[PDB]
Amino acid sequence: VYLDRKLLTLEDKELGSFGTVKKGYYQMKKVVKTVAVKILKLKDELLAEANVMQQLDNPYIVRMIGICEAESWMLVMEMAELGPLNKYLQQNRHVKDKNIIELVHQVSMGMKYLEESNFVHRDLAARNVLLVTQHYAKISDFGLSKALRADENYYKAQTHGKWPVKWYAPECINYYKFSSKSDVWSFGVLMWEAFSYGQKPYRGMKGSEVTAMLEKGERMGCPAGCPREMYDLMNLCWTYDVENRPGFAAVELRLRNYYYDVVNHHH
Ligand SMILES: CN(C)Cc1cnn(-c2ccnc3[nH]c(-c4cccc5c4ccn5C)nc23)c1
Repeated sequence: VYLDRKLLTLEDKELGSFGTVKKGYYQMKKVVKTVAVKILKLKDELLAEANVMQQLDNPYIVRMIGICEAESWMLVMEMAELGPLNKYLQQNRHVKDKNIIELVHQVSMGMKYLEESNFVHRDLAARNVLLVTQHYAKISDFGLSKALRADENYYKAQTHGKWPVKWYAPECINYYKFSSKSDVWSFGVLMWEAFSYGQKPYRGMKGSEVTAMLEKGERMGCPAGCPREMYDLMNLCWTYDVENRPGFAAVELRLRNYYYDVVNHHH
């Protein structure tokens, strides 16, 4: 869990800027490992994000190496070299439909594991999905994540914090209730972003205008060239009624079966 500052080498060039993300190298027992380091320079929030990540073990979720207490509080993670999925797709508009399906299916597998483990992510967006390879996605950014109480299937927040409203379900907005079904709503927005090659959702609209549009039963249109079955799935993720909205087990199954058909049809 606690790492030696002497064994960490930080590169001066910053990956992101929320906080700062730096590429680094950490000397392990024999080999050196490439890492991405979250720097604080708020201290209890980093420790709680570390607390969440240490409990998670899945191929589709970013692996935490440990924490470092030196100049600043640092969260050291295994490096996903290709970066955020939204920026990747913005810069690589030639990515095939079968490939986007493959990646959003990998996110659903990671979320199906988070659901089973009774953790709510609460920041599922394309900017928080990292690419290991063009064919391998991992979920990151557990800063807002919560381990659900054993007797409840939702987390209740106290007062509006720093929230990404465009990705949030109506029960999150109106009742401050976060469940794995509210993460399914964000997964629908993330899917829309993915088939829109990293375009921002609800472009040019204020959070309040997004709320009002959703309350009238309106939803973002079908992205250019997005498969119909995938757009039907987003709409099912955007079911207003929490009870009728599918869970991640159901969403993953639809993605699995559809992806196996696309792979078949290809060759
Ligand atoms: C808002 N969150 C996305 C911040 C955050 C949290 N974890 N985390 C990373 C964890 C593991 N592997 C990574 N790899 C890259 C990376 C690689 C290449 C380019 C990149 C990035 C990040 C920005 N850019 C432009 N970031 C990470 C980044």
